[PDB]
Amino acid sequence: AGKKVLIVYAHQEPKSFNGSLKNVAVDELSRQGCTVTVSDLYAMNFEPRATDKDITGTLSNPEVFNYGVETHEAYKQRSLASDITDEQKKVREADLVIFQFPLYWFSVPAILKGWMDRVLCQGFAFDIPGFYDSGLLQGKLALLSVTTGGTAEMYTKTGVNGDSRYFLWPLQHGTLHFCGFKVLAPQISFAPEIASEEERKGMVAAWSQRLQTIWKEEPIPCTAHWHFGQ
Amino acid sequence: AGKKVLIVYAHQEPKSFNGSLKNVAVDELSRQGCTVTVSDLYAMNFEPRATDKDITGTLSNPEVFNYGVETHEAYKQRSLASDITDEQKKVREADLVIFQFPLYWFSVPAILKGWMDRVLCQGFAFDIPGFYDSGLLQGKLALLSVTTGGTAEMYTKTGVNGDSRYFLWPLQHGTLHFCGFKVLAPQISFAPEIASEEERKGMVAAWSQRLQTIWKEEPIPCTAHWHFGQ
Ligand SMILES: Cc1cc2nc3c(=O)[nH]c(=O)nc-3n(C[C@H](O)[C@H](O)[C@H](O)COP(=O)(O)OP(=O)(O)OC[C@H]3O[C@@H](n4cnc5c(N)ncnc54)[C@H](O)[C@@H]3O)c2cc1C
Ligand SMILES: Cc1cc2nc3c(=O)[nH]c(=O)nc-3n(C[C@H](O)[C@H](O)[C@H](O)COP(=O)(O)OP(=O)(O)OC[C@H]3O[C@@H](n4cnc5c(N)ncnc54)[C@H](O)[C@@H]3O)c2cc1C
Ligand SMILES: COc1ccc2[nH]cc(CCNC(C)=O)c2c1
Ligand SMILES: COc1ccc2[nH]cc(CCNC(C)=O)c2c1
Ligand SMILES: [Zn+2]
Ligand SMILES: [Zn+2]
Repeated sequence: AGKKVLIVYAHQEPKSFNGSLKNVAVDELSRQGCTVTVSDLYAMNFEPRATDKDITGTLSNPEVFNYGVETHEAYKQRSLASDITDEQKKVREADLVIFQFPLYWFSVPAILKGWMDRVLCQGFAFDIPGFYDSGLLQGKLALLSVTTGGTAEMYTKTGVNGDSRYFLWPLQHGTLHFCGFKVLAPQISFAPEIASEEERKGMVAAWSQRLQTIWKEEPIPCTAHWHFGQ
Repeated sequence: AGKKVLIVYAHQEPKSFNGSLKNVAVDELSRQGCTVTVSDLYAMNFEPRATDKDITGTLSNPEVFNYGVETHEAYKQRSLASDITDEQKKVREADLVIFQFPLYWFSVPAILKGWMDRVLCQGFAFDIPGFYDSGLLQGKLALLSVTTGGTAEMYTKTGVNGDSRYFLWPLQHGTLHFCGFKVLAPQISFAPEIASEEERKGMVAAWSQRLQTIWKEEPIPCTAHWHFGQ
């Protein structure tokens, strides 16, 4: 309690394992007295494309469109599309942002990549200068709760997919830490489609249990060493 | 006889540096006598979201929607949406697929992430046991031509962003190699926005020149060692 959480959720099916992980997070954080908001991207038909429709005012350079430049100015002028502004309000108010999603091509599903691309604009999430430890979302926590098709064994240094931490780099470091977030350790629920009932129920309960003490956790040192080793 | 190339292009502005790199690739490959096709994703208003609209007719399990299962079965039953099958035909016929895009959050812009999520479905691009070296698109070459906002120095092992090979992992290994592609060395045009006209025309010319001998290149060894090792 005394804390606000935003869950950005990317799964098409409410009855899915991802849906269960999202719901147990809402249930537990709600039980604790926290304020909780969920952005259910597919239900919202969230727009993933970075286009000129994201700026409603006079463009700074109408001859040659540069998304980064135009959205940075639009942010400062308050002429960004309202769907972006609505997400920014949720992020600005949140103390913790949890991303719940199935891994798609070692990354986030495109609808969620679009949320990253359009919501975390210059001026709001970072500035130049004003990134990594000086990012604009400093003071906030972020956590990736991911599900995979591959087993934990396949996601090891000697497994076919390499260690799971490798694919986390662009997301935890390149995006979240870049914007100033401190990153909590990822929650990775491996191969639920293959797992049995005991195992699946076990994974949901492990997440619920972890959430009970989430406010006591320290963030990870989001560095190349943590991700790649040596 | 001859070679066929598909360029999957993701930039909103034809006058952009990315647009110029795409245009010189078309110009040079065409000059060589190659068959060239371009999927200009923003112009096509390409759908990035993975949804149940990607399957036509009736679902294999209309009670609990599973995107991966449904698209695998739709591929086998020739029931995928036409935008997806149109892209699959271009890929099936291509000997080389060049992805041209600006780096967005250490990855591809969401519209291109959506093309990978929706076009590279099970049965078409990979299956059990067709993945990595036995991926279904084996025999085809793939190449990432990326532009960045960050300078080359920032993308060094000890630079703030880490080595560029770190972010290439999910794309080169987790996506392209996984589907069986032999991956040519990436073309990285660092910070064209900061560079001078000469450094610019230079980066373009370097890409045009590389394309002159693209068919003589050998694929990189797509391994954890290549991306992280020393
Ligand atoms: C485009 C695409 C790209 C992909 N790329 C990758 C990749 O790069 N790497 C990778 O490893 N995988 C990849 N995958 C696989 C994907 O990550 C998995 O399919 C996904 O993570 C599984 O999560 P889910 O919620 O969809 O599972 P579900 O299909 O929902 O399976 C979970 C099972 O648990 C049951 N369940 C639900 N809730 C509960 C509950 N409360 N208690 C007990 N059981 C419950 C369900 O009914 C179901 O049978 C990809 C998939 C697609 C479609
Ligand atoms: C959502 C988002 C997220 C991002 N995340 C990242 C990230 O993770 N890491 C990162 O490093 N960067 C990131 N960026 C920055 C992005 O990668 C760069 O802005 C992009 O790569 C620059 O390419 P461009 O084609 O848009 O450049 P342009 O701005 O189009 O640059 C071309 C410039 O060169 C001039 N020019 C002169 N000669 C030529 C010629 N020969 N051909 C063409 N133009 C010429 C043009 O007139 C123009 O001014 C992000 C940007 C956005 C919007
Ligand atoms: C259903 O669609 C997809 C699409 C792209 C994918 N990449 C990887 C996997 C799962 C692979 N796990 C195992 C070992 O079975 C995958 C599934
Ligand atoms: C790493 O993440 C991002 C995200 C959005 C961005 N927009 C622009 C840049 C690059 C700016 N580089 C310099 C040299 O200052 C950028 C980087
Ligand atoms: Zn970091
Ligand atoms: Zn590889």
